[PDB]
Amino acid sequence: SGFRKMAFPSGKVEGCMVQVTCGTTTLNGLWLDDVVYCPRHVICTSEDMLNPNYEDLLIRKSNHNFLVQAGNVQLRVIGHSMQNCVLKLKVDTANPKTPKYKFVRIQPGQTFSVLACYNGSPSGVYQCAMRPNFTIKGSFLNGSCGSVGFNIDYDCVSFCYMHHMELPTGVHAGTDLEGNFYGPFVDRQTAQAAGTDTTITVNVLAWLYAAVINGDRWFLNRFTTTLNDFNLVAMKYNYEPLTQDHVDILGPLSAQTGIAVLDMCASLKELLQNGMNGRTILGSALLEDEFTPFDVVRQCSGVTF
Amino acid sequence: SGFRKMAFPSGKVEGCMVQVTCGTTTLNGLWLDDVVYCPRHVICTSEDMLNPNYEDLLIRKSNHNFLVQAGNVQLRVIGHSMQNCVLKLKVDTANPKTPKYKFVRIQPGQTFSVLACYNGSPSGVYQCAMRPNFTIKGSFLNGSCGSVGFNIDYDCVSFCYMHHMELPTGVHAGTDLEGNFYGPFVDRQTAQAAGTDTTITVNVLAWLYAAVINGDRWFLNRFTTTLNDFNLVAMKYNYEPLTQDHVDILGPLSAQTGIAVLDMCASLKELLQNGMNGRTILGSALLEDEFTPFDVVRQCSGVTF
Ligand SMILES: CCN(Cc1ccoc1)C(=O)Cn1nnc2ccccc21
Ligand SMILES: CCN(Cc1ccoc1)C(=O)Cn1nnc2ccccc21
Repeated sequence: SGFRKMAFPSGKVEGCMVQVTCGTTTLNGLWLDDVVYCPRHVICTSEDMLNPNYEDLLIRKSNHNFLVQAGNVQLRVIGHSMQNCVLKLKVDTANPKTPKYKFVRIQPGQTFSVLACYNGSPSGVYQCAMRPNFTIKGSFLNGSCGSVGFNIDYDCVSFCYMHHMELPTGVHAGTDLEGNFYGPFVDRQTAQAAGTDTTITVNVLAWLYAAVINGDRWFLNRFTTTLNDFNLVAMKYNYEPLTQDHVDILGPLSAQTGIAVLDMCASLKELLQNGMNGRTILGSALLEDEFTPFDVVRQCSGVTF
Repeated sequence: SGFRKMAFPSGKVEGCMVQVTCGTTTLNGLWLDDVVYCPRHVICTSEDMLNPNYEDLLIRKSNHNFLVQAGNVQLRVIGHSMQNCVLKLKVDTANPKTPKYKFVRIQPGQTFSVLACYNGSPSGVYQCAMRPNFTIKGSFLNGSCGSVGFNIDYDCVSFCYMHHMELPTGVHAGTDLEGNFYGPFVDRQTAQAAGTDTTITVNVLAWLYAAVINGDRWFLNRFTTTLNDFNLVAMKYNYEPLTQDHVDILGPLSAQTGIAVLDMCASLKELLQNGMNGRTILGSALLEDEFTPFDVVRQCSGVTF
């Protein structure tokens, strides 16, 4: 028992991290097969960053301008291409450490692990969620660009995120591995509206189930509710609307605990309306929304990779 | 910017995990050089667990009774020895994936990363602290025994924890890698008092510094205090006493922020006496004590391994 904000083991991804240098700029790249993926703003200078013309900047670059280093060994760049906001550098050696992998574009509310890297070397790993407004609340310093987010399913790494930018608000923005930003964001050093964020309701409910499984019981009440009544409350507290698809994905946790989903919604309603009276749930004094129902089932069933 | 509960990258440790089977019992082992380390209770049966006579149980075992498997490959056991509460199985092959490593016995209040494993396969990684009462608040299911805790300093893994037991209270207990339990605990399936726990004061202060560095400012006040006055408050709220050694290790964070340690103590005093009035600090509505001052400096300075 016990419940922790658990990340995926990072070894499969550590073996794919490289350093990419273009001019004075160094950031991280992802080496899979014979391609290295990195943010295209590696080709910018400080004069460039308010509104870089990436096409013009890249035209001035040749294969030999991209310095790619994996630990101590230098990789030979034999082609380069810009896809959306990422650069793809073809190298003459396939990464011997390439795992089975997929590129996926995740949905808001889904979670993933981030391997924070600097100069191609991993620094740490942590779990987070893609916010409903397509930002992430990460821990990134300058030089972390090109760090990636991922999930693992048995032997397959699904890469879903590459880090590009810290907004002036201190939240983080990035792309899928085809270089498409999540959210409205562009790779320019400008103020950029993220728009209203909300709490991921289905994840809060999953975490309340995790709490019950692990012995925090005190918030269970004598009440039930309806999906309409609950969603009127959700709207008032800037929670995402709950759908039947969400109720369905919570089914396994309902079955394990014997607590119907709408009964758990009624417990959440009371917590929203009354707060926690200085109590805690799973070591938290707020309602946690960074565990999906599938995260709770894995951590509670001990799935390995 | 941003601040996360970050674990060390786990790849170096993943390559050391094996499965150890003795009879019907399977748990995890740690393969370093030509020795596999695992909890000695792998040799118990359910009849045994209220008070196992480990010496008598081990005398009935031979090298060929210990089944050790690294992924798909079987290891050949050529010796066995019990050291305190761990078994050391000498194997005929050195682990080709052995990192540079040390065994360390950590102090209460220090933090480390746990690689939770089942059947020798890693499941997830998370950061935690050794409580002042020598328990840990982990996430462990049956079969996780033998999972290890560790820190990394450049290329060297310092192993500090091996998981043995879940107490009836749902908290966790284990040993250093010489098999000595942290705390008063014994490897028997019994109720065992953990004794009074306390909050790790120097870590809470480090985290308040991390908050200031990252822009949470609201709890800073016009006040200061003394070490005596503060420690009278610490005692009332079951916080560890603060010493000058703690003030000294907080020096770098004081210097970075310009906030004297005793001024930050006065902010913490007011939070303890008044609560947070429904506010949050770094995404938390409680005072977080699982970051050491050295954790905060790394995460804020971007150290890699
Ligand atoms: C310098 C590049 N830009 C802006 C940019 C320019 C073009 O496209 C995006 C970043 O925001 C890089 N970045 N990413 N995470 C960070 C965390 C702390 C400090 C900087 C950080
Ligand atoms: C079965 C062995 N014992 C008791 C024991 C017997 C001898 O020495 C210790 C454990 O508590 C194993 N254990 N460790 N973490 C757990 C988490 C959930 C369930 C069981 C768990």
